[PDB]
Amino acid sequence: ASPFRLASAGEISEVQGILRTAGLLGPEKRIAYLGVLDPARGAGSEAEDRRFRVFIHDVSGARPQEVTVSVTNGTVISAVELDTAATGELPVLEEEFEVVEQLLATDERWLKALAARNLDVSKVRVAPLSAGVFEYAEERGRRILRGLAFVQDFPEDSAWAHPVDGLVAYVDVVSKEVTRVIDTGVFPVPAEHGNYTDPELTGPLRTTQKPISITQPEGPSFTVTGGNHIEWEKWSLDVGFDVREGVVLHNIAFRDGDRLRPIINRASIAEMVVPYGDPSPIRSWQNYFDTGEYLVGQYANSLELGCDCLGDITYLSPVISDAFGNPREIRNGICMHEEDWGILAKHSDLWSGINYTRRNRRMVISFFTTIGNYDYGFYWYLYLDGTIEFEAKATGVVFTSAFPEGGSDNISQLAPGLGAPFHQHIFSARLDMAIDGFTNRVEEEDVVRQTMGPGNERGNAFSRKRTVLTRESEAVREADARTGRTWIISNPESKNRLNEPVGYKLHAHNQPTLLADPGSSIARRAAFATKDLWVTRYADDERYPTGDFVNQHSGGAGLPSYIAQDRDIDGQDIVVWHTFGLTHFPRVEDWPIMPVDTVGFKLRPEGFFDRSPVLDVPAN
Amino acid sequence: ASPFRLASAGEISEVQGILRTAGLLGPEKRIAYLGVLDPARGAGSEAEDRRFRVFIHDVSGARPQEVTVSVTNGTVISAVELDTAATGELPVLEEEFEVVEQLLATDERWLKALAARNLDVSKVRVAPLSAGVFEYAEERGRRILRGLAFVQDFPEDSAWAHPVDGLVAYVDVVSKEVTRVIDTGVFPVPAEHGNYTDPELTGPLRTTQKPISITQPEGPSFTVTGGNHIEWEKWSLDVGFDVREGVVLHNIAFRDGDRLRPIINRASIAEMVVPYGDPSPIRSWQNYFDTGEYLVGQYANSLELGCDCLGDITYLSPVISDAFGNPREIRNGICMHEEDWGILAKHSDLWSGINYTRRNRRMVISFFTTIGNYDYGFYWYLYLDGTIEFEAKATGVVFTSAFPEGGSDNISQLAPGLGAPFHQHIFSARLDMAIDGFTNRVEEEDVVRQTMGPGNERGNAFSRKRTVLTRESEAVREADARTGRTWIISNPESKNRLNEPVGYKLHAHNQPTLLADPGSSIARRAAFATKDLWVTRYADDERYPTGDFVNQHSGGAGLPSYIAQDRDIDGQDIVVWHTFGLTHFPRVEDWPIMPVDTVGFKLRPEGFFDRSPVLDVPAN
Ligand SMILES: [Cu+2]
Ligand SMILES: [Cu+2]
Repeated sequence: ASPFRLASAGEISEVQGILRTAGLLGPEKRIAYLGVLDPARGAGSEAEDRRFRVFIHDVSGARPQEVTVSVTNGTVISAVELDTAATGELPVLEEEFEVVEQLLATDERWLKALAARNLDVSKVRVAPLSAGVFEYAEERGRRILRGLAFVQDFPEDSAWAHPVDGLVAYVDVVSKEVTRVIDTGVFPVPAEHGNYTDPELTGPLRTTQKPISITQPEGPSFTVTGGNHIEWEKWSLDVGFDVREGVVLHNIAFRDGDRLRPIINRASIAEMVVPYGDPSPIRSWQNYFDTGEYLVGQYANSLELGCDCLGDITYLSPVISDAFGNPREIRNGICMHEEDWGILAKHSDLWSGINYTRRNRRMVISFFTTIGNYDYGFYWYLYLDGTIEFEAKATGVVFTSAFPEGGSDNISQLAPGLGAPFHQHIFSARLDMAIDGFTNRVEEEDVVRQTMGPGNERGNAFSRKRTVLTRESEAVREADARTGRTWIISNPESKNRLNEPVGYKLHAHNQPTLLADPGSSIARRAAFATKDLWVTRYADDERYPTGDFVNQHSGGAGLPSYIAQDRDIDGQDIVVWHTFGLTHFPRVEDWPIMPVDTVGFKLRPEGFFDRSPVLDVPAN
Repeated sequence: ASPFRLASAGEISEVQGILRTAGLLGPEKRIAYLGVLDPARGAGSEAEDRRFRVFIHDVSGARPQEVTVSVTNGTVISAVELDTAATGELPVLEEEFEVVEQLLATDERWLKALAARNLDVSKVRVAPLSAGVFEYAEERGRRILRGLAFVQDFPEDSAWAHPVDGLVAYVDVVSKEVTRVIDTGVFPVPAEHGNYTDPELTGPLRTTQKPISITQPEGPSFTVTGGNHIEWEKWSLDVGFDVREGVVLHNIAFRDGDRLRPIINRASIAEMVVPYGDPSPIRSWQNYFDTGEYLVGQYANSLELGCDCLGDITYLSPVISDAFGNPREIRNGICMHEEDWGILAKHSDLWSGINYTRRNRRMVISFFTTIGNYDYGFYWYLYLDGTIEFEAKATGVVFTSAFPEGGSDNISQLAPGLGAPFHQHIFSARLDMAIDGFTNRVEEEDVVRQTMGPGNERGNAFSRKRTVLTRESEAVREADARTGRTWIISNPESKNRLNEPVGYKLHAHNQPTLLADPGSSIARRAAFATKDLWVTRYADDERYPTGDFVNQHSGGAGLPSYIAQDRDIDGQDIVVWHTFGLTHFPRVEDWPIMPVDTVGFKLRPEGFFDRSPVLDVPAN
């Protein structure tokens, strides 16, 4: 009867019934977000209260509502009218994707622009892109999408190969009006196709790959109980799923002898931003918060055995709500399997004659999502030795433009006339820490160079230093690869047998953070992305680094607002927010469909155990 | 009849015969190094000349010799007497390992030191450590090893758990004399054992791991011809083995349509340094060049199926020479296999309805070596998409000391009284580039931030810049993770279909480089380790970043000497030397045997192909 179980179809159907009976879900209403709430701190209240948070959009133009319901008692707990001109718009609705294209196909400004290019309107696909906040005063308080156009020569053609440059339009999707059509000039529409299943492009398929067969003759080493509770090789955790964040990990704990030791209370990718670095007015507004604006969980793929997931695979099929409150299953949306991971430890000793070798393994929990041209894999790994790792795998088709004549400093050429603007993919991991319990602190650890001198006569010594972050106002930290900078999360009140506080070390990849000018709109709205590491004091309502309503919010919400409270974080219930990402200068090899690139982070124990935790691993 | 084939037993036996007949391999002589020479530039000389380089040590104290022989003609090509006080000593001989311990067991200064500690001399193991170059004038021109002591309570005990601190001795191994015994004071010998196969330490072994079965029902997708030539998924290369460097990769090329395109002429780990950061006089001299001083190839493990290498494995068994010129096979010393590597590319398109997924694969070529307490895995990976990656896996037992009372800034405590000095493991990859041929150049590529202003009104733009390295004097480069700095090796004379030079991008991990003071002995001898990237003009005799004779060389040889020639490298036959390593602050979890930690680098194509090279990969 776990309070962390996945939402079921019945629960979502009950939410729909509660909302209807209360007068909050009539025919003009649409569910823009629905998700279970985590239990409050202190689950000592016997019998859970399963509560759901709902964002309700109104297609007639009335103010949207934030609603909290209790499925256990069948009641609405609170319902607030939202002022979107102040606190932001609701997430983009799937049913609004196609509205941008159909409104434009009857606008005389759009039709004139296509006529000048000799384009047939029935072939022109329009991408529904989030709008952000810029200089247009008339957009404040309106639900706006912007559209960029692509030509599809036939229904199975890859539109991405034929961008229509110099053209962009703004659309009010509630009142169904085209507010602006901007035409800066005619660019040739790149003519080459990018159809990666066309034999004339692929050539004959290779016949040289022989099968790799991965099987587990006795089944997998993990167990799944209660729908979503996993036990594997001393690890214990609950796999949750949220329509906004996707896969969420709860209650990550490690069985050290007879005691179950907490490590991480909740782990998630709480935000995602893709800023574009092309100064053209056609695209200079382009930034997508795939998590906060589009909800990456609702676009999760059904993963196919032997193709997306290879081996002995256990699936979860999470349930989300559609825009009317009906339950919708994402079949095979989450893959879980263990896999071989090479040598764990090895030594051949000259003096004792003992030869020792052990294999490593990792548990894999993953899902894939597709938002327009992009596809992202999210991978959580648990290792035998206590290491936790996250990996994002980026692929799909690159977003394209024309490639200007005479060149560009902000676009690379993929094909004759075909460009791909420079951009970043930046992630925010939110790690609600519980190292051996909830009294935690973070230290920044730097390598220390020492000078040749007395007490260091041969000039060989080096050391390290640790700086405790004591208040939120000093807990906004930058990477420093040169000094080997890492961060340790420790529990000052739980000691290992050497009398040191137990800890975990965060190892970052030290990739560049947000490159946009600090005075830009995106730097205000994506402030979390300007620094590598933030630490806050836990609070129930501080869930996203960008705030609750990212769509068309003017900036400053989320982490900078939280940090300003300057709360005590030295030995407290704390949350670590780690920013990491990829800076993408597209290459020719990324076209017409791009090979996976990856980024991530990991946490390794740092005096958490009293000795290696994998001494009891057998030889096999 | 490849000139790059592995040396055979017959060839080594013929070298021994040639050397004997010439009067160069009498009973007082020992082969300290023997290896095949690569062909000269321009193999248009029909019928190869298989030539071998040999370092001949003389145990009676005569000057050592460097000898080059031609096995094809049965002749000595050149023989030079070496002046070791000028150009360095020969590599450590395996038969000199045990000499340090036996000389000390009859030295009255050593015996007195053990008596004060109540240690039984028959239980005291002495590690034969390379000496380096410091203040001791009497060592110039002498072959010296230094010894640190460990107690072995019984023949199967792990001596590493019982370091004898405060004691060190220097030994002349040719004249068999103890030159110095230094006793700075008594430390308790840590008492806890570190026996990781002892049930009282491991507890009962886990019964929860079920088997993972990896098989290839039709065999592997690669072919091996001529002993060591590999073809796999458009890749082509020769796997070489050198007693000093270990696994060497030759002639890495990629089949792009009908043409075979060179990428890398020769790839190797050309040096390895492990500097210790403990200022105690007992250990402040401690630096090991495992490659240059000990020769990591001669310590390669025989790798066991299902334990070290899992799957459908093809083995190579390289042949090296022992100290008398007899051939010695390292059975199953090299593992090669392919393995599954997750998603290669994936896209689900909203407009075309096409769902596309492809798997990735990598070819693995690896060996493991053991030098005293350390064990290192060297892993080369070839990927379907043109990526080449190297990974070093570090494990074994950490080098120990006493942990001082009152603490230390340069040692961490692993166990009551047991310390592990801080240290680094730093590698030098030597990449003789041949991107589409031999006319290559290197550019340093940095991310460029742009200011909000005219032509960037929304402050979103960012760019990149590339700086060509034109002469060796400007080709000593530092990492800069903050600006995303990478290096591109291109061929200015070979263009892709977009009229840009073809290239490969080097992605570093940006870990710290050598931390020792720049005035130290180790900074002079390991100068390559002070910078991340060096580029030289190819020359036949510039093989190692530290020079040919690293043992007891005073400093400056190798890369700093090469660089000083200030040769033209803009569109020339060039060599890239990349420094990368791990900075190791040992943790409790590293004891009593440490879980693998890793470091490496990779190279990805950068406009080398005209589109993605994996369009022809099938679905499976
Ligand atoms: Cu990208
Ligand atoms: Cu180490």
